[PDB]
Amino acid sequence: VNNTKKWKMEFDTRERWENPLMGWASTADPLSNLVLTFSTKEDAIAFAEKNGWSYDVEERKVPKPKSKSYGANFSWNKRTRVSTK
Amino acid sequence: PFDNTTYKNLQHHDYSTYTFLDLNLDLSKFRMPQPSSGRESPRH
Repeated sequence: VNNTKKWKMEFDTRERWENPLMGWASTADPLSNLVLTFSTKEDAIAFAEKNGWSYDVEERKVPKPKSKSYGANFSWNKRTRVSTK
Repeated sequence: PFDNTTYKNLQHHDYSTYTFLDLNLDLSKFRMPQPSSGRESPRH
């Protein structure tokens, strides 16, 4: 989970086309490789508003706290028994 | 009388391949009724 720690500002992807000579991915987008890293959401929003970039924000999706029990693999009456191990 | 010279466990020379399972089938009539978990299997 070490890549899910920070906020990122990317941009909308533009056209990549085939180079007629080699088949390489030719672009005309200067901001195609520009990924900015921010500690919080508000830093990224302040930096987008400071530079006039119209932005949109997705919220941080954490995994919710799971309820784990190794003994639940071997219940007397519940369906949560394992049939193999 | 007292005897300490012979081997009294000579029964197992006459056991066949179904001795254990026929003994379990004989024992099946004596036993208490089994408990139930309330479902037919954990996949039910």
